[PDB]
Amino acid sequence: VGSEVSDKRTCVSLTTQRLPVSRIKTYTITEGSLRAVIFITKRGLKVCADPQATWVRDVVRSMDRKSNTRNNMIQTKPTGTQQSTNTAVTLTG
Repeated sequence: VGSEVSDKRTCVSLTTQRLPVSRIKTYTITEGSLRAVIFITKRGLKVCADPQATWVRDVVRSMDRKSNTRNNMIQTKPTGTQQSTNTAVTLTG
């Protein structure tokens, strides 16, 4: 009827809704216990699906092209640190 988490982050079930890539924007596939394919739509609705589906793998292939130059064709440059060394050796005598 009404309450919190009406959409959630991940999704609800696994597939069950073959959405057209045209209706999808970007996708996210995990390797962890999740190991699920997340499909994000231009509407902001993200759903998960099993990568065991060929139709999914097929759509995933396109999805890349759909969000080839939009998904995140960038990689910020974080900071690190630095290092150095010294020596000391003079002729003998």
